[PDB]
Amino acid sequence: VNSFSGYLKLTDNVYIKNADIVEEAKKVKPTVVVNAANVYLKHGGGVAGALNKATNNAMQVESDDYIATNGPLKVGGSCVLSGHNLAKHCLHVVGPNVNKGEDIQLLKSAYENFNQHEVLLAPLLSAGIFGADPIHSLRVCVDTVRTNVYLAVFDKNLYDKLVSSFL
Ligand SMILES: Cc1oc(CNc2ncnc3[nH]c4ccccc4c23)cc1C(=O)O
Repeated sequence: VNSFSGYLKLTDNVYIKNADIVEEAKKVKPTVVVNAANVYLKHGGGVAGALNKATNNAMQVESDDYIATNGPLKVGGSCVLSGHNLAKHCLHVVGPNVNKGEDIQLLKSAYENFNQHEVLLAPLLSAGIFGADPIHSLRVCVDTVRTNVYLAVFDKNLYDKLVSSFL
């Protein structure tokens, strides 16, 4: 039993809710919240900008030190950093950004990072400002992630479409 509430069960291991991931993290304080990161960990907008704003920019400060030491992530890759006031840990995962021309096949590799964590609160990778089709992202999630994932979808309209079209 875990503390996630109000989710619709899609499969054995994937759950979904219309929610603001920032508010959801603040309430649940999950072990892992996933950030929709870019390779530079520049958390300017979308999910990343909202998560970082909720940490009062501490996420960005920590991220800048990470990049200065380690260099950029790979598209499809990830790193574990602090969850600050939102979670124990933040798993920064880089999905392909269609608005940069990145290969959508890398979306499966991005979701594979979730399998290193037993339970996660996460957004749909490559959705929103990353330009992928969220219905496709949900399908890849279900077909790739084997650990327990609680998906927060900010937009109510999109949430209803994702549920209604789910196979
Ligand atoms: C996970 C997510 O993606 C988005 C923005 N992209 C889209 N939004 C609604 N319909 C959409 N059709 C599409 C067809 C092709 C590409 C993108 C969209 C798309 C907002 C959210 C959210 O979490 O609220």
